[PDB]
Amino acid sequence: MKYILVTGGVISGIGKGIIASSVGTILKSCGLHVTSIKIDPYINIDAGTFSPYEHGEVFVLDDGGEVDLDLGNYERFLDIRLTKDNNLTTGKIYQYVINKERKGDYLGKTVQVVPHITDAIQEWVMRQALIPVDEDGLEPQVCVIELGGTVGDIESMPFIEAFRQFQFKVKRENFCNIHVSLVPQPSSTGEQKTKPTQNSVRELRGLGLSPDLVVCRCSNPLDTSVKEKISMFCHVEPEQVICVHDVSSIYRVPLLLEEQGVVDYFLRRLDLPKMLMKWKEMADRYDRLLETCSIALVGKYTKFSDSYASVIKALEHSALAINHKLEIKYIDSADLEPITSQEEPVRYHEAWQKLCSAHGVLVPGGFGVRGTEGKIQAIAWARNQKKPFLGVCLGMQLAVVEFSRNVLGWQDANSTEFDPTTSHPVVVDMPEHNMRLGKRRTLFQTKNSVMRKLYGDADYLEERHRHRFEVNPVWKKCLEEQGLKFVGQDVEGERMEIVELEDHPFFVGVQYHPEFLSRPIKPSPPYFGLLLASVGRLSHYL
Amino acid sequence: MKYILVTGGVISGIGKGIIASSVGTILKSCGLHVTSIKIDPYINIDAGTFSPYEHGEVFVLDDGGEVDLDLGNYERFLDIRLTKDNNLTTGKIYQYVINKERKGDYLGKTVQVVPHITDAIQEWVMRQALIPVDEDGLEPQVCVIELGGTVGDIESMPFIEAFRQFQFKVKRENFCNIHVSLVPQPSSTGEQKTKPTQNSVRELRGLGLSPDLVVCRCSNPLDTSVKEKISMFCHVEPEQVICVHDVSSIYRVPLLLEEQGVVDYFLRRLDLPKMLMKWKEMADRYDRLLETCSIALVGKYTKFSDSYASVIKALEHSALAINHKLEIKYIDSADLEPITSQEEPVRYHEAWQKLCSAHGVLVPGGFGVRGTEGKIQAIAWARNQKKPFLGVCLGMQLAVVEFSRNVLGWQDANSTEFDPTTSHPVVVDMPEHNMRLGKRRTLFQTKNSVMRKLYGDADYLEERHRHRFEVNPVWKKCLEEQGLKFVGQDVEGERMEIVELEDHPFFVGVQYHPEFLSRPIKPSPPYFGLLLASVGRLSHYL
Amino acid sequence: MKYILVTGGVISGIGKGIIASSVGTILKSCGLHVTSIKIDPYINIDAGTFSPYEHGEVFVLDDGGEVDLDLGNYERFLDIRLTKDNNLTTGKIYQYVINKERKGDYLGKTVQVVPHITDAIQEWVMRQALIPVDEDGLEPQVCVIELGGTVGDIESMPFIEAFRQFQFKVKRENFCNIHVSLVPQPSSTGEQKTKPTQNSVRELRGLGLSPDLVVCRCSNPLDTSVKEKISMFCHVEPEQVICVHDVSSIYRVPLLLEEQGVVDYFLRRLDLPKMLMKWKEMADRYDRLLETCSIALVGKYTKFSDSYASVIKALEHSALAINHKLEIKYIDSADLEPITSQEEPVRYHEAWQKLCSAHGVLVPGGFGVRGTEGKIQAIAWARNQKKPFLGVCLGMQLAVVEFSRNVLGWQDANSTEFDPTTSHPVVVDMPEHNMRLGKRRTLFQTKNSVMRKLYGDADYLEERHRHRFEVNPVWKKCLEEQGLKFVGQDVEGERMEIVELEDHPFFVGVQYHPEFLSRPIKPSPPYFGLLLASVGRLSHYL
Ligand SMILES: Nc1ncnc2c1ncn2[C@@H]1O[C@H](COP(=O)(O)OP(=O)(O)NP(=O)(O)O)[C@@H](O)[C@H]1O
Ligand SMILES: Nc1ncnc2c1ncn2[C@@H]1O[C@H](COP(=O)(O)OP(=O)(O)NP(=O)(O)O)[C@@H](O)[C@H]1O
Ligand SMILES: Nc1ncnc2c1ncn2[C@@H]1O[C@H](COP(=O)(O)OP(=O)(O)NP(=O)(O)O)[C@@H](O)[C@H]1O
Ligand SMILES: O=c1ccn([C@@H]2O[C@H](COP(=O)(O)OP(=O)(O)OP(=O)(O)O)[C@@H](O)[C@H]2O)c(=O)[nH]1
Ligand SMILES: O=c1ccn([C@@H]2O[C@H](COP(=O)(O)OP(=O)(O)OP(=O)(O)O)[C@@H](O)[C@H]2O)c(=O)[nH]1
Ligand SMILES: O=c1ccn([C@@H]2O[C@H](COP(=O)(O)OP(=O)(O)OP(=O)(O)O)[C@@H](O)[C@H]2O)c(=O)[nH]1
Ligand SMILES: NC(=O)CC[C@H](N)C(=O)O
Ligand SMILES: NC(=O)CC[C@H](N)C(=O)O
Ligand SMILES: NC(=O)CC[C@H](N)C(=O)O
Ligand SMILES: [Mg+2]
Ligand SMILES: [Mg+2]
Ligand SMILES: [Mg+2]
Repeated sequence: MKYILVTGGVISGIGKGIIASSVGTILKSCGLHVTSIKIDPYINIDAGTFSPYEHGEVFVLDDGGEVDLDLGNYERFLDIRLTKDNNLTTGKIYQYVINKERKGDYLGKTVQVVPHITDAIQEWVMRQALIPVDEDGLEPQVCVIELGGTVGDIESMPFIEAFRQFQFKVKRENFCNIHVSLVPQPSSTGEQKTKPTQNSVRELRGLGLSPDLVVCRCSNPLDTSVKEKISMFCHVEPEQVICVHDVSSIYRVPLLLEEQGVVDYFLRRLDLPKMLMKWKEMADRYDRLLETCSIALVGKYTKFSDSYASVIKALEHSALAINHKLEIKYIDSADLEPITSQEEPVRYHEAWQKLCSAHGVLVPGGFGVRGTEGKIQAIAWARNQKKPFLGVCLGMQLAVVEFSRNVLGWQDANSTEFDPTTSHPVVVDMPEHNMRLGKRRTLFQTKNSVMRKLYGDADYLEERHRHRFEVNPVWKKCLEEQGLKFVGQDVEGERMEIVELEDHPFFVGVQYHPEFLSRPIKPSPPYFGLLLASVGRLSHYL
Repeated sequence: MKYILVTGGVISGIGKGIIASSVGTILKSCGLHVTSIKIDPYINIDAGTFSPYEHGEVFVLDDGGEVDLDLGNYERFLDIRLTKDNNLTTGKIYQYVINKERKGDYLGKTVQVVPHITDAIQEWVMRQALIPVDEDGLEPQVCVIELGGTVGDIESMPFIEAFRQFQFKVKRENFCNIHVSLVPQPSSTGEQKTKPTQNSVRELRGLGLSPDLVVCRCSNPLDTSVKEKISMFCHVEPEQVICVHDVSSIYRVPLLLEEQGVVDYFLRRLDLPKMLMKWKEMADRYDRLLETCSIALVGKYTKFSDSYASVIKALEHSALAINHKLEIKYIDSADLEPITSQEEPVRYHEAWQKLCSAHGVLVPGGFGVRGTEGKIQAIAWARNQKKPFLGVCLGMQLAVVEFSRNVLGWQDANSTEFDPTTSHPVVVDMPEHNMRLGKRRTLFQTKNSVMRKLYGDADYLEERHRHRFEVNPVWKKCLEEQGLKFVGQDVEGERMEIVELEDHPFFVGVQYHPEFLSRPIKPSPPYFGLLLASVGRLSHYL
Repeated sequence: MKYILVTGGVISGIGKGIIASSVGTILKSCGLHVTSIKIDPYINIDAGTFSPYEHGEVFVLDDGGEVDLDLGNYERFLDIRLTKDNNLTTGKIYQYVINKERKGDYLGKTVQVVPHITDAIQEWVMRQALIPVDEDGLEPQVCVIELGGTVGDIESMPFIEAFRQFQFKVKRENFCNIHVSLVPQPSSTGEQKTKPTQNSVRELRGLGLSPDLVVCRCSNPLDTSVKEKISMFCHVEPEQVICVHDVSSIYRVPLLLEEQGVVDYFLRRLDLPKMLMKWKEMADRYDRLLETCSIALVGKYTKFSDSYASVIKALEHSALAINHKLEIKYIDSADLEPITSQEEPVRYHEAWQKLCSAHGVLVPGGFGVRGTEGKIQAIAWARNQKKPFLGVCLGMQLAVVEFSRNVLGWQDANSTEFDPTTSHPVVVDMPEHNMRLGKRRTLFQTKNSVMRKLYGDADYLEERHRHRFEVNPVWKKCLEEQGLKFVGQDVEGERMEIVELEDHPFFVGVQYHPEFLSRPIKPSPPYFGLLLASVGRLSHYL
């Protein structure tokens, strides 16, 4: 096995997960099988409890692991299928060591941070680094470990101490460490200041790791004097300091690391034996593209961009496949609510100006009441104005509620997530009996859905879910005698998984999250359908 | 005595010297007498060896101390007269303790970093904090100590350990600590990231100082969530975290600290008993000003703004006194050289486009050959085109060389600093016999100089010098029978200190550095003369 | 060059200077030329100011360097001749870097702890490691650097940081690090506790040095479980942990390191190509010896054993050469004073019981009044009772005072060090005109001195001095017409360097310090003379 540890220097949210992914695409381009581990020093067992404002959206794996969005950056770049335990946490590690102590497996000896926690971290890294994550059952050859947080955080020190031991448990050709650090450049002075990178390398060295690369993150490229100053004080050779400046899209980061020479580094550093050309082409297309498309994103969590991270990537993959610039008009759905118009009318009219000037609309997934009435407002707009619509998870449920309120005329209709008093309870709590969570098979129930044609006319699809709630089979017929067709359903037909509306340019609900299976050269079919429909090309594609 | 220690967090060049000066103006505005110490953790005894690219320009004190430019920020804001030993260094401290050990004053005991170096730091701070630096012989009441560098630099630790002891040598009402730290905000995310400030406060706490204020330096104001996060992790009350965002001029920093409430803090923190209005007025005038003046700065050291720091402040004081915006056209003097035109013609024509479009020209001081021929080129332009001219130190010497080459016609004429082969050696090496260094008295030798009128028609002036070279008294008469009048000279008349040219709008050489005595409401008369002349108002002022 | 850095772990005064010397004898036994450097992190330039209670006695080198007593441990074991600069201090380093900055040799750049102090430490170590210190002008092959103090002392960190850089400035075969640490064993528990060694290795690793040997200092040998626990937590192989338990004499430490296997370590660790047998023989003789001799040591500084360290070694070398156990009766000379008898009579009678039961007496060197009258009391005893006497430096001066007071009858006679009012000023302040300090040549002025016979009947000897005071040539004749013969004098005959008394078994004064040239198989002739005389064998030897 080869192991690459990517450590964070001065801040988190620095791009360290794009460096870890870019290194994984460079090694993938050398023909190697690549896997990844995200270490999150937090004490949570999984991401499944998080409010989307903490660390961005919750990504879902094939096995139903609710994980950090960095597991989505690895899957997008490497086109792998990670498992629950490729996210490693101090919660998962202390729970594992604690259960192993209660079972008596430490043979009546005292269990400690060193050795016993740091041994469990090294066991876990080796155990996961051997699991096949490519499309073939081939063992990985290199494992990129990204350590979340920054060095010298108290939560991080068990992992830095575990990798301090690991770099001698394995021969030097098998372990390498990249340190990703900030080089700030304040407006008052215009010097790029290297001191925080010097202190960060000195902390990493003081915890017993020598960085094999220093990756300086800065807004614009290093001056040679600043790159030589880093070399003097960080005790690293001039070709061994990399700058990753702000690029036009993340597809230029593998190519920026290739210009800075890391491929010619890892081949001599790790005793190793064309595909960067597709990242080159994609990046050069993205820079060349010149006419816009615009999607309204009718978000609940609209405070931060990272709260819709895989959705924004699925819209960008689809826009690059249809050769358009993408303008995501971010709308806080609470501003579409008619209660906002009574007291915050400048927010109400800004949201509606954005929603009306959009070429198509996306109602993404979510949980709990806040913003729901604005999502229903935007679906009603999309029906009546005939604007192309994608409803994801919550957006399918709220399309069934909207069609109940304003097509069947059931003005009291709601999901029983949001109002459990409701008569006409058209969406219902419906758990698993083994939450419809992780990968499941959907079967098509028709030949002639536009979604069946976008999915390439196989009789099934396999897709990933979060939800707890479903379309009620007592009210299914009352929706089907009118304009909604539940084109996709589960293997037993108890659950509605895809809905399509009659006599609308494109209006689809999906119960799963298509964005998790979007890949840079292969957009998820629903997001491609919305992009095609909003530029008018969905009729030509069929 | 009261003591305020200002510490730097994440980078140096953060504005920590403007915070230390602003705190000094707030305490000055509470009617207190204020003094300052700059601690430089470097091993240099003084700034007198530095190339101006290291830590900016060399400031000169009344006593001839060559010191850091922060001693100039204190003098500009507090209008004090600091001494050589208000700059404290590890060089000065280890030399002091080493001489004290060789003299036997440590009584045959072993001398150590603790106690003996840390005791000498506390002795020195107390000794200097009692020296009168105001215009009256009044003892200071508060001493602002600024610690240069950042916390957790190996050079800084003797001083952090000395102040850890000091905060218990004096009662709590007498000692207070401000920590100035960076809060970066990367373009990729737009979160203000507080982690480096948390780590910096945790380092300062770990070295045994609790910050009484945390001053967050950021490009734009803190969100309340980010200010509350700093409070949680830095263990500091919400009103005790200050943001100092990027302001339009440094005159808004005392007022920004007043809005953020530090005056209402120090009055309760330090057991203490109108003038911010003049900083308010100056800042509001500077924002209102609307028509430009432009000075060409014919610099040697033009790579960095901080290399002409007191000169830029003297031009800004003069421009605010004549009510104009100032556009300093920074010219690297080497680009005016006719050798540049042979191989770098785009640099040559850019420099000459800047020099010709300037309303007046400043040739500032310096040392050694490089760029000298471009300074002579610009003085020749200023004579022939009749553009207003100020020559400072080197610029007076090169005005006497220029007038020799192109008015007397002595084409071989040079300073013997630059060419010791020279016939007609019009500028000569001439040391002191006690370098004409520090404050000295100049006497006027005439009634009717425009410089005597700008200096308010006293028969003498007292000004500060760096130089080693002077105008040769063997060639003085040959210049005086033509257009140069040496209007100002030393008490014995051996040295030429001011020169004025006949039949030119304003063309003056000064041998001293006027910029060191510029104060925000009182510009130095030569820089005011250049500003008045270049906008045409010097004729009206007389 | 090869370099061995010996670092101290938990306490100083651990035996780290005997490990550094023992490693030097092992490499000497492999036929290598060996040199040593003592680094003292203290700020003193030299040991010449120290009260003998700080760090023990002041050792004098051939060149007149007043240095630490570890430079004497190296000279005794390696039989080398070290120079002033083989003692390196933060005083000497900061003075060297400070003078180099004032001379401008750092080219107008800022001087720092890193690089400039840490570079000067590496320059100095390389510069001194090449100086010949053996009897031939042969370049050293290995340099043992001992770092005084303990790791993680604030004074030590410049040197740990300099050796962190040095271990990569030179190839791995050329640099090796030994860490000497305490393993305490408290009476309440009887576990040998390894935690302070784990923390000390973790501090040394955290400062960036990996210990190539861990030398555990404990009262009795490590249990194998305790040696294996050190290996687990200190990350060091079981054969790479050494115990140096308390031995019967220091001659067993090279042999204890040989049993523990360090010779078979350095030969593979440092790429290297019988004499331990003489240390084996000496140690086995010392254990076998069975009948005593006893010397009264009439000390001023008698509070601590280390205050007479080279004197105790010179007495032990002489006792091992005459095949006796040595019982040094340590007497505080102030207790022999007749003023003590008036108020502390149990101290007075204990001191006199010790002095009378001694077989011979040594009055060692010193400075200043306190204890002088007790040294005169013991010399008067030694004359009148005919007990063998050695007076060293101060003891020669006080023999000339004693013979004045009680043989010439000049009851007011004193040294002018102690009473400058004195009539008959028989000892006088007499500086050098180039202090008679370092090595000087003494010439014999006679054929038939017992000291000339003990020195092997060469017409000169070369010996090392501290003193400022001498026997007065105005009173020389008045002493020579009676029983004192000044048998040894300087090259010009102005100074008395050796004195012998007529009709006494052995009564000699020496003005130099013979103890500094004592070597384990070659005692200094005066100390051998005292040992021979006190067991009666000096008559047989002649
Ligand atoms: N070179 C770059 N230029 C511009 N944007 C970038 C660059 N690299 C990464 N980004 C974006 O910057 C943001 C931060 O990247 P990310 O990789 O998520 O940070 P991280 O440090 O890895 N966070 P954490 O998971 O909290 O430890 C992401 O939205 C990236 O897509
Ligand atoms: N709030 C502010 N907004 C914009 N510019 C500022 C602000 N405060 C200070 N500056 C300017 O920022 C630069 C850095 O200030 P300075 O006070 O010299 O940094 P410093 O940390 O004090 N440097 P050092 O002396 O090297 O320890 C100076 O040119 C200031 O004039
Ligand atoms: N193995 C041992 N057993 C018994 N005594 C010893 C042993 N090793 C050394 N000693 C003695 O212990 C004392 C301490 O040794 P020394 O080598 O002077 O300590 P150090 O740590 O080297 N001191 P410093 O010079 O202050 O950094 C000396 O008197 C040695 O002679
Ligand atoms: O990718 C990850 C994963 C997990 N974590 C975990 O979250 C903890 C907090 O790491 P943060 O990056 O959030 O630092 P902060 O909140 O203290 O300051 P900000 O810059 O964010 O304002 C980390 O110490 C780590 O345990 C991350 O930080 N990043
Ligand atoms: O105001 C001062 C005075 C002195 N110094 C002294 O200069 C040393 C270097 O402090 P720097 O601020 O120059 O840090 P750096 O050069 O290592 O990295 P950059 O951000 O500058 O690229 C400090 O450790 C301190 O000893 C300052 O830094 N600032
Ligand atoms: O051999 C030497 C030489 C010099 N020094 C210098 O003396 C300083 C003090 O080192 P000490 O060993 O004396 O420690 P301490 O006095 O603080 O506590 P004790 O165990 O001695 O009671 C050290 O930090 C170092 O600078 C030594 O300690 N040992
Ligand atoms: N992730 C989602 O959007 C789930 C949709 C709905 N709240 C549910 O929880 O069942
Ligand atoms: N500071 C200066 O400009 C000095 C001018 C000239 N070089 C001199 O040194 O004398
Ligand atoms: N070291 C000594 O004993 C010196 C002896 C005498 N005090 C002198 O100083 O001259
Ligand atoms: Mg990340
Ligand atoms: Mg400053
Ligand atoms: Mg020692």
